[PDB]
Amino acid sequence: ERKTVLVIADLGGCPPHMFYKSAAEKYNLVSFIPRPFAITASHAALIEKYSVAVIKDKDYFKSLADFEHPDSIYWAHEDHNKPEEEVVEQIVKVAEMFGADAITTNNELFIAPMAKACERLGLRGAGVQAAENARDKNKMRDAFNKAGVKSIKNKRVTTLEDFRAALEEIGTPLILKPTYLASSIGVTLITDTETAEDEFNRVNDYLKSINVPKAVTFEAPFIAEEFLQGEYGDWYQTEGYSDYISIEGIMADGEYFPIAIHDKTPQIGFTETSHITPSILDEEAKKKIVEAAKKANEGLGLQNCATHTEIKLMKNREPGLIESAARFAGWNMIPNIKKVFGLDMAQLLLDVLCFGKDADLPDGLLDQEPYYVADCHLYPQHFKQNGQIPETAEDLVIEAIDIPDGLLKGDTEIVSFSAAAPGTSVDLTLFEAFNSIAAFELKGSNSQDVAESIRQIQQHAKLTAKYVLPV
Ligand SMILES: Nc1ncnc2c1ncn2[C@@H]1O[C@H](COP(=O)(O)OP(=O)(O)O)[C@@H](O)[C@H]1O
Ligand SMILES: C[C@H](N)[P@](=O)(C[C@@H](Cc1ccccc1)C(=O)O)OP(=O)(O)O
Ligand SMILES: [Mg+2]
Ligand SMILES: [Mg+2]
Repeated sequence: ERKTVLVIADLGGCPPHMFYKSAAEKYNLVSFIPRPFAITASHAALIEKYSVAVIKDKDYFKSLADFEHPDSIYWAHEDHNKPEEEVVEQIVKVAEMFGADAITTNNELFIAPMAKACERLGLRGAGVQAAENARDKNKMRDAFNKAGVKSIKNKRVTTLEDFRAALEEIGTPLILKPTYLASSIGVTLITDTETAEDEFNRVNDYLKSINVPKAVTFEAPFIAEEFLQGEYGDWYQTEGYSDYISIEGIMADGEYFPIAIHDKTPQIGFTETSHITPSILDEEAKKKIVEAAKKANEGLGLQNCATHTEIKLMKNREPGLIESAARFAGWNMIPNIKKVFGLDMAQLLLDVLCFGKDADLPDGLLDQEPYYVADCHLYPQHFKQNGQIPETAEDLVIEAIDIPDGLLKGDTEIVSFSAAAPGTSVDLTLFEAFNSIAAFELKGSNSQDVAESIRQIQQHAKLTAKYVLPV
């Protein structure tokens, strides 16, 4: 007989078009929406369809205009001002209110509060400290160093003085990033000491302007850290991928169960472009990645959750840990694992949260892909790179994006292609990762052909649009 799962419904992780239908199959869902403005019209519709109960924070609603849902949201550009403890209390109350058996979220930002609520209720969860470890990058990097994985120098940074010391201890090149966000927001590579101060002041000012719930707490706002150098040629046998991978897994009563590795196409700066399900890497490479992710996620002390772990492919086949999340990967990675292997990770997670290791957990990475699926985005920068939009262009207005015939290698096909709606206005001022202007899916028998098709589409896609220039 059916169990009840509290989902903290917000942006990120497993996309609504899969999560709610997958969850509802065997579970009664209660949906808590702490941030009603973060819910798209289509997300809203899926929430009500598949939920036995829906609870929104009523304090957001002040007039009729508050009840409108946007068509598209990438990052929620509005304030949520409740302290962590108050958010925790809200989760526990909604859970008691409805007799919840489990709590899950797809949202990075509410991971730590969710953990506190779970343990306060005797339910399965990330573990209080482990979730903070998977959310505060200073704490994260520390746990990584103490675990058996590749260690790097790192330091907490709050003030300019902290940054200058960090630049003295650790050298050029160094990674400076906010400790508590996602989506590569604020993540900066400093390569020369002569303009390093200016860059820190720039990113410090920039950070103050990012909308984030007050419930996200942190030891220090920045981490300064060694840059993890990749060696493509030590890992991949063909071109088309990149220096890094993610690996998706599940933690179950403290044990790491790897599911799938994703290959990647080169990012734009630190903005991601494509994910390929599954990885083409050999069995020896995969084993190294799995070992790193096992040590890292167990090193965090994570108890019960989905896992999204990013790894830099370094010299001598050494896995370098970028970051790990106690939640599902974003974009279509989780649905694409289901298309390729037939495994529904959303159902698997809830099964683990309700039954522990009694769930149908795979031992080792899924294998015997019948083919490869690519999740790909296009950005204004692609159209600057290919000469269609000049560098100083302003306020792009997109009519259409079309893919010319003849760009696909081998048997690769376009399964779906979706451009921004005719007439949408894109602010070229925004951080690139916020500005996807098309999404497409590729399928093929041959990974290299898939990746090469991606590069071709990125190069040759035709934009129909208008932009502004100053005289
Ligand atoms: N120490 C590092 N060495 C090399 N690259 C890094 C490092 N930290 C971050 N990056 C790059 O920045 C991207 C985003 O940073 P990340 O640590 O994943 O934070 P988030 O994705 O949560 O913003 C990574 O995918 C990686 O490409
Ligand atoms: C694909 C990326 N690796 P991601 O999964 C992107 C986050 C972004 C996100 C968007 C809105 C709210 C929370 C997270 C997400 O979609 O959940 O994690 P990270 O690598 O950015 O940390
Ligand atoms: Mg993150
Ligand atoms: Mg990341």
